[PDB]
Amino acid sequence: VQLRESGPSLVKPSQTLSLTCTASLSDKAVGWVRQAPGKALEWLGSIDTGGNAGYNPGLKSRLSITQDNSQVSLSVSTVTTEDSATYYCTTVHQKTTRNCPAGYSVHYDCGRASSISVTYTYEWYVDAWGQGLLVTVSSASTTAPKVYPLSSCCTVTLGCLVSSYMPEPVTVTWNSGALKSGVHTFPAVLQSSGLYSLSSMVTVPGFTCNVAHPASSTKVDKAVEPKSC
Amino acid sequence: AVLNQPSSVSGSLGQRVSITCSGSSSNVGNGYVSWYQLIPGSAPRTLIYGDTSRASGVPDRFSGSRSGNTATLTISSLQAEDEADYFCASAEDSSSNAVFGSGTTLTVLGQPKSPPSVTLFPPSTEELNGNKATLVCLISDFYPGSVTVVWKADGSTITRNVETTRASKQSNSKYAASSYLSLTSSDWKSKGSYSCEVTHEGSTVTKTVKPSECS
Repeated sequence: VQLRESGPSLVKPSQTLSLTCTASLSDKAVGWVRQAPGKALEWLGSIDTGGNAGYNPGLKSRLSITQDNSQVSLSVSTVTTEDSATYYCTTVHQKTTRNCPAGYSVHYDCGRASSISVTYTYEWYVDAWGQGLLVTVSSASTTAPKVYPLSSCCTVTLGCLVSSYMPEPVTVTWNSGALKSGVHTFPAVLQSSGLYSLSSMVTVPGFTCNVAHPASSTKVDKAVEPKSC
Repeated sequence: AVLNQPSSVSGSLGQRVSITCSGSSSNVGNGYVSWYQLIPGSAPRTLIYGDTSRASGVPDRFSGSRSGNTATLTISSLQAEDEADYFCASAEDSSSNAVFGSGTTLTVLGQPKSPPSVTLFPPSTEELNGNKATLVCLISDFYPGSVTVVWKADGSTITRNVETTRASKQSNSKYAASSYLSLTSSDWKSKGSYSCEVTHEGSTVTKTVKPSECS
């Protein structure tokens, strides 16, 4: 089972943000969890099979979740600088069990007779998580990156240089996911001009990086080969 | 509106470690606490659901518990791959309203130190065609994560135009960092040797590039 999150990685302040979640989707509910950078996880909401949607009480007026029975869309209106977070789509299990003590006697519709109040237990846990999606919140400007191949001067070390771009993030995949053993993508550095710059090297004992920059809708493929020497 | 967790929790290698999730009667009082593990570079991992029930593919060392309004997560025989952020969560007043924990960072002590792996790349020919040069120095797989970086040009210490990132923790408990020397194209071919000197726990690793013998 897989789970993909789609949407814009950039949204300006005072603007509605809309995401979309697709997965391989009616056995369990679908939930949304966001994590502010350097903060705890934040429960946003969910929607079950029957269509019942639950929201976080602190933000219930701001966000809304729609579903088309296999895409669940989360819409948080009037974004701000505090909404910049990684939004995980998740399949969460929800179940409300009204419990009664020993005797097997329960009833609703407002020994057989009982004077013990009905206390209920709410079952909740995230079954499966998604890879995630970072949505940044700033006016700024989408500046695309320039990719340059990296090779030694003469194991063998190669890589790619994702230079001069904004805003974050950037996903660098080597060989469209085929090359994964030996790949190391470093975090970006913030230069004086205000643009980020990261690298992604691959170590070989004895090659085409696929750099994607979502804010500019950019997907550049760069072939890398060691120097002739 | 977040469940109280300890900020930092440190345990020795192979030893026990407990993480308390101090809550109230509406959330942890409802007997359905869940636990989650957050490893850098990976999607969050569901550890325990419903107080004591382990998830799929989680070892027996990860045991969950709760006494009244307080749930704890116990990690026995702690390893280096257990270093992560752990969060507790439970429903509150509704099956679709859940609150998480403040977070607990697990740092496992007793790990052996490792020297940094330094790699220095010259400016690409394609970038040199725009009258610009950027030297990329990549440092990876060093523990602990304190690394001091200095550049040199033919023995003379560089200071200007240098931007170095902080040590980011890798997936294997070790740390990584990068350093960039943005230069003018004339400034790249204006020296004989450029060195990325990396110092870590006294042991210094250095890589050197020479524009004359690098084509």
